[PDB]
Amino acid sequence: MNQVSGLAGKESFILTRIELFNWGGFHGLHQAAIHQDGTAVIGPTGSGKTTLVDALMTLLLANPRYNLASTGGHESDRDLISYVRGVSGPGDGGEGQSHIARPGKTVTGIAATLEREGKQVRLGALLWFDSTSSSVTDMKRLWLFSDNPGQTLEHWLNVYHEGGTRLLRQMEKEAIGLWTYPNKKQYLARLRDFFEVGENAFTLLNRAAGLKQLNSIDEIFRELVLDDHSAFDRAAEVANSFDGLTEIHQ
Amino acid sequence: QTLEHWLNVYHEGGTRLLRQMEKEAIGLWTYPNKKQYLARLRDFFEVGENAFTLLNRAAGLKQLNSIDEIFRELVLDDHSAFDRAAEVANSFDGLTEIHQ
Amino acid sequence: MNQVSGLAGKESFILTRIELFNWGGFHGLHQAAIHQDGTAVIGPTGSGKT
Amino acid sequence: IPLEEAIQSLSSILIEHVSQEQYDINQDNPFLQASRELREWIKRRLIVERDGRIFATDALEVAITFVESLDNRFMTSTASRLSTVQREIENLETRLNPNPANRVATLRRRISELERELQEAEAGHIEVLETHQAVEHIRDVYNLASSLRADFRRVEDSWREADRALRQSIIGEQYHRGDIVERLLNDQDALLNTPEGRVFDSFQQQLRQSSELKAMSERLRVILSHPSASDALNRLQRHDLRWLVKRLVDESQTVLQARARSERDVRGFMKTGLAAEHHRVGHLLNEFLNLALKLDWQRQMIRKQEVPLPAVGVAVTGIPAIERLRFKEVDDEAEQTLDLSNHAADLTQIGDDFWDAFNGLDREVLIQQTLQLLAKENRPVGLAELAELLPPAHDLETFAVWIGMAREAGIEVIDSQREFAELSDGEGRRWRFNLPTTGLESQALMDIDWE
Amino acid sequence: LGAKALLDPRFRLEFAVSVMDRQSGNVIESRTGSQGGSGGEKEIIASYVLTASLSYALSPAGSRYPLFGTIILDEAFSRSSHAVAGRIIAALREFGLHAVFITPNKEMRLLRDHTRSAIVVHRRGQNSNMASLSWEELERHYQRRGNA
Amino acid sequence: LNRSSDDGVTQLLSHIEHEVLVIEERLNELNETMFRVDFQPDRYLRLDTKKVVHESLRTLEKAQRQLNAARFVDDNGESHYKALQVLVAQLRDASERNRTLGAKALLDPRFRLEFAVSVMDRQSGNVIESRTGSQGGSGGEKEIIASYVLTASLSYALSPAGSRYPLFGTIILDEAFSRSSHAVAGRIIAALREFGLHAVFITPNKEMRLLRDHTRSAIVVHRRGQNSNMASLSWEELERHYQRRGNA
Amino acid sequence: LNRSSDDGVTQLLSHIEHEVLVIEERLNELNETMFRVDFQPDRYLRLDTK
Amino acid sequence: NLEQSLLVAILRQHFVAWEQESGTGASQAQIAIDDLLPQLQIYLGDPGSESKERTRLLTLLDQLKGHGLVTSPDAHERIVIRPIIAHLADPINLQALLAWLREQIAQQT
Amino acid sequence: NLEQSLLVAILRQHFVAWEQESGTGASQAQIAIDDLLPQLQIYLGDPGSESKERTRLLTLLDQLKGHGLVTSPDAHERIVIRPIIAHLADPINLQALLAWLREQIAQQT
Amino acid sequence: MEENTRQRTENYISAKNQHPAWILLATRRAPLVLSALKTLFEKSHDG
Ligand SMILES: Nc1ncnc2c1ncn2[C@@H]1O[C@H](COP(=O)(O)OP(=O)(O)O)[C@@H](O)[C@H]1O
Ligand SMILES: Nc1ncnc2c1ncn2[C@@H]1O[C@H](COP(=O)(O)OP(=O)(O)O)[C@@H](O)[C@H]1O
Repeated sequence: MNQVSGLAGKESFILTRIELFNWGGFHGLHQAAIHQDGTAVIGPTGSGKTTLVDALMTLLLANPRYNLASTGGHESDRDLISYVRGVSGPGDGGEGQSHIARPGKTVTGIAATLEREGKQVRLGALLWFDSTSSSVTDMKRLWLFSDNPGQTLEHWLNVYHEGGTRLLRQMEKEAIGLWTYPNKKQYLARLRDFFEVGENAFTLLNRAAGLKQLNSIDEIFRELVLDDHSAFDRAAEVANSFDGLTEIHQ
Repeated sequence: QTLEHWLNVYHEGGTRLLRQMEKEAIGLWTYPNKKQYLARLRDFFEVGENAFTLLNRAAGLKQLNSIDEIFRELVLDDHSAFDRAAEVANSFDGLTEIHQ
Repeated sequence: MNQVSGLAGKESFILTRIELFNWGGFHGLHQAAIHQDGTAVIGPTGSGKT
Repeated sequence: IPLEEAIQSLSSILIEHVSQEQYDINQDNPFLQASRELREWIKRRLIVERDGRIFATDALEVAITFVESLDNRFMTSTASRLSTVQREIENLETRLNPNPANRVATLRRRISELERELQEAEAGHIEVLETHQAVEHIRDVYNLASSLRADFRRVEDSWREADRALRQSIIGEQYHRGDIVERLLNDQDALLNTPEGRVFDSFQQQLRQSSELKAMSERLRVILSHPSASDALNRLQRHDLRWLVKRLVDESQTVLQARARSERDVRGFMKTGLAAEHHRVGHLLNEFLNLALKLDWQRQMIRKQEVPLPAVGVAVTGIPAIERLRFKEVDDEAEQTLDLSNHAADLTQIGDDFWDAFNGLDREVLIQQTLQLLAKENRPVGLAELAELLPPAHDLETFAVWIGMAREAGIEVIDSQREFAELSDGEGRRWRFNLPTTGLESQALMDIDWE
Repeated sequence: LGAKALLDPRFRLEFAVSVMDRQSGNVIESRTGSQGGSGGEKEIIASYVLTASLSYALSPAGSRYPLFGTIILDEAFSRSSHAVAGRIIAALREFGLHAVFITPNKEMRLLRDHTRSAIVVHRRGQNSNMASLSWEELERHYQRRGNA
Repeated sequence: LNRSSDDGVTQLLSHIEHEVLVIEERLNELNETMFRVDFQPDRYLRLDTKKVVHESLRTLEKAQRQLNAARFVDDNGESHYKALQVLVAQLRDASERNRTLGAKALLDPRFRLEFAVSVMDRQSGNVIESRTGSQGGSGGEKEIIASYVLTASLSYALSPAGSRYPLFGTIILDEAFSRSSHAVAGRIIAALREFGLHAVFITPNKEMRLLRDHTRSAIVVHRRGQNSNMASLSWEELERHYQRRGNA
Repeated sequence: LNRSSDDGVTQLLSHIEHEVLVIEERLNELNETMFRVDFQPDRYLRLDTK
Repeated sequence: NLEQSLLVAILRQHFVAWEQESGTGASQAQIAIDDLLPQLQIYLGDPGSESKERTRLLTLLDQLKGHGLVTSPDAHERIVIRPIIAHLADPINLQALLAWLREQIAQQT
Repeated sequence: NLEQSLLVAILRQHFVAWEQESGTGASQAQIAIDDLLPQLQIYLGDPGSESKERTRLLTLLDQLKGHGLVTSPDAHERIVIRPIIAHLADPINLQALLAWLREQIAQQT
Repeated sequence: MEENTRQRTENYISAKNQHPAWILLATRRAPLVLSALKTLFEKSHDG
């Protein structure tokens, strides 16, 4: 049933480990492993099962459809800051922030590890709030990529506790096969180059995560497979220039 | 009276036969147009049409989006006042035309 | 769990039987009772449930 | 009532009173009788139906108010009514008094009165209406305010008649544009001058300061919540008063509809800066229409008179050629008999996957059996030990259930150190499992609920 | 959005939901802004609200219990675990309804418990069939399948 | 007028047609990849597409032809400006009405062409059915086509330049089989295997029968109130034998 | 004109406001009905609007 | 018959009003049915049932379409006046009818 | 419609029979209500009463007279079959429907 | 509540057949008599 998965290992990387920390309700360290031939995930509804998937997907797209599977097609219900904050919704009208696990200055992290033919890749990311402000501009972050198993998220958290993120920047150069991008685009480009695949593939992956409602045979392609890239703004600017043209003609 | 009886009589005679047995029998009525029947349904069950309209759109609710969607779509009967705003603007335009 | 069902079937009308004929995928004649205490409907994916 | 609904509701109501045999009624189609009666009342101007709905004309409203003022009537010779009249007469006198010093003295005594009430209330000696007198005091405001609807029932009619008059007068050829604008302004102002006109105008002035109408509506909402309201008024009366403000607002819409309707035919008439021939035919048509009014339109035989207009656009058709005839086809005479046979299903087809689902692991029984077994074991127990002491027939789901109980009870789980177990499915194939180290304890586990 | 916000009444109002302790004036939970996210929580919340509204609309004025209680529910249990599916069934029963559930041959363990009958249907090419079986008459059939 | 010619409507329509041809290229290459697996025991999936026949596009082509005629007939550009004004007026009409399908036909590259799927015989290549087996989604049936096509496209897009296999095999599914029976989810996972995509499934303890077969480990997640924890569980088939000289 | 059209517009705005109040009252009515059943072992749901 | 003639008069008035806007122009002399009912209500009266008067107006319009003076209704409750009206409501015919009708009223006393 | 087709068929056969009896065009064919009603009820049955029988018979007779096939019954309830009947379009279809009718008369009894 | 609706018709029949005012309004000479009475008492202080 899954014997081909070994050949897929001979032809692809597969995620084997996920490490979290202070993510969602998963306070403190957490971990998990995935069998080579594929794995399931189980838990009573409302227990973080989609939370883990989102935690993974935050490392693969500029801004994915967080918690897509819940709605389907419609807007994402969550943002990075909420997960970094351990949010659990407005526990009361008074908004006492007790439902928020980490309203204060804290840290957060997520890590993934993949393997192809034994050789191992390792993603990563550190999110940290140095203040109680919960604006996206205050979501200081540092993505990390490495082809060496030696680097560990535990080690990254320990180094962060030892000193500022500058220590991470230094160990990036000290450590063989390691990278750190203060911005997401460099990281995403590095990933897509490593996998020789465009970003639209990862957008399609996020689609697949919460693959949901549709009406007919056309909708499959139109709303799942393709990227619309509709040129309506082109129409707007064309009309704008033609306005001046018409004024001149008048 | 059961569905079997209805089909049996329908074929045995013509459609005319149906409305004949409507008269002959007891506790049996027909409404060759749907609304005349749905009114009888709503009356017999003493519920406005909105109840059934909610029933049907509830049976398959799988979008199940934010609460606002649930209410604004399924729950509350539709009495938006767009056409009234249109009428008000049209009459105001007519009077402005008089003034012009 | 289920013991509140006593009041379920007292003061209301309940759907207890559906007779069908030449409708949809169900050819010929058909029937299906519904128990007044709660009835599920089960069939293979796309087997005439909806 | 939507008309299709009204027909059926009234047919049912008529079916009820078939037991009132002293009144002759049809006894073969209580549905047709309902529609015939509805039409009859339409004729009597008892009910006016618009947009497909039905509404009670003012005549029927008053007639209902008559019988309801028989035995089951409400009463007004009330201490509540006297209090109302006394207060409101004080108000009227004070308002009509022009001497500023007198108003100053009146306010100086009223302020002292309210200050004394404040002193009493601050002393904890607040006083409510005698809970029983509340029923009559609420019936008072209900009956008092019940007049407003009976008044708009006629404001609407007055403005409708004004609009109809403006129509039938604008036809007049003697009328020119300056006549029409003048007549519009005069008619509307004169209507506004009549008493009902001032009623409408005061209501309108209230809207400019909506705060007061909304405050009244909120207060009424509070009032009908108090228990005594249920005794004073049934659900219907409470339903009206709770939304009296809304029913007034909505009712005035018809007035504005008549006003806009008249303005429509003012606008459509002022644009008459025509060319020559159009100006000629316009005079012709206007004169003809002014003539038209004089006839008796209600008469059928007057109506079906034949005019002398010439035949233009004449068409000829239906040349009765014998060869045009064709005749019926019956050749599709084959009879398709009934498929009445019972095609009920036989379970033989049911695939084995459905049965496999049909044997879904029962979670709750597993919970109970685990609690029972760990009761007698009375010590920490790993999942492998649970499988050894309990065969997991349906396999994986059991491990999840046991670890779930562990987690729900706050039982520590060390995923980084492992145990193992061996098992076999229902068809005998062997399997092996890797599991985390953990220990179940009956006392802590049963200390919490389960589902 | 503006046109609805102006000339459509209901769009002027948010429709947040909240949880009230039976024996306390506190507000245990509210759900607005962020829509909670959980694929189950939303399912249970929407199902409960919709069922309550449906019962209220189905009841003749002044009656606690609806005159027409049969509610056809599809497999909205899709996002429902057992733990919340049970709550949905309990709630639906407490509102006086009678639910004819549909489901694609999955999650039948709790259905065996909280329902007393079922209709099995067949997919036979361009054809279908149906049969009304109680759980026990089906259990014996399963036993016979096990035997031979 | 001339400065707006290059940046005007004609260049936009050429860009849209180029996008449509890119879509056609993607569809063709995808359809090729479907020849590498089976949708049914003896069938493989094929993708088709045609140009939408909305009359709005036909009016647009008429306008573009007339603009082409007027772009090189000299009257100081009166006719050129007339045709350009007509075309830009239609374009603005579409832009304002973007939501409706008529405008989407013009401004939305996807709407420029309608799509279909064909059940193909793996052996002879003959057509057995040229569209979906359901007009609207017959419940889980629309899951079959949707998941099949999406997995296909994700595999193809995840294959490096020129590679027949995907270099990124770990698809992530959430609430995977929410509306699919066993006889459907089984084929879904089988298809995933054919395209060689390692899978991770999320579920609310549903369809455990199937996951017990078509996976080897499960990650358990549970929530103690405002907290949650996790554990990793696994299994494998022991090698000595299924059973002693018995069923396999 | 300043009278008639002003009257129409203000009336329409007030009608909208009263529709809003009706919706609010409907929410209260439903809240009452949902006091009848336990959403959770010791809790029940309630709707609030803004 | 003079009911049809009354509707003809109203239609002719609307037609000439339309012709003012763009001369003879096209044949698209459009009007909404809701505009006719207020006119007829004045002459034929008000039977107090909007639907009843709508049906009456539609019957008259059907008769006129039988005479070829009006298109059948459409989805927007609009109709377009056939140009043939200009030659049935020819000022000469209008004046002949007007004289006949004045005679009729004079006799009515 | 089938009723009219049957009636015209019976009148056509009667007319040709009469022309055999008296030659071509020698006399206009005739038939009374007395002979008519039994032959129509042979294939159509009882509509619900004798009054309805005669009502339907006269209705079809009037419609045929509108098509020019027949005259209205005289004071003695005797109609004249118009000679025009000899030039119908598709007599073969009439003969086929007559064959079907004469098969059904025996089949149903 | 609307259970009393069946009985209300009998109540109205009673009122019509017995109540004085209603019987007065149904008389062929109702307006004259009512106007006379109105005028008579229109000037009263008391009985
Ligand atoms: N970022 C968040 N925003 C809103 N609610 C959250 C968030 N994170 C957690 N929650 C709550 O904590 C739990 C997260 O579990 P989750 O996996 O998202 O639900 P599910 O099991 O249906 O996928 C849920 O009970 C959810 O209500
Ligand atoms: N217009 C239609 N669109 C889709 N399916 C249809 C249609 N008409 C009939 N069907 C037939 O009816 C069946 C509907 O499938 P059904 O079992 O009711 O959905 P579900 O998967 O939710 O159970 C299908 O098997 C199909 O054969």
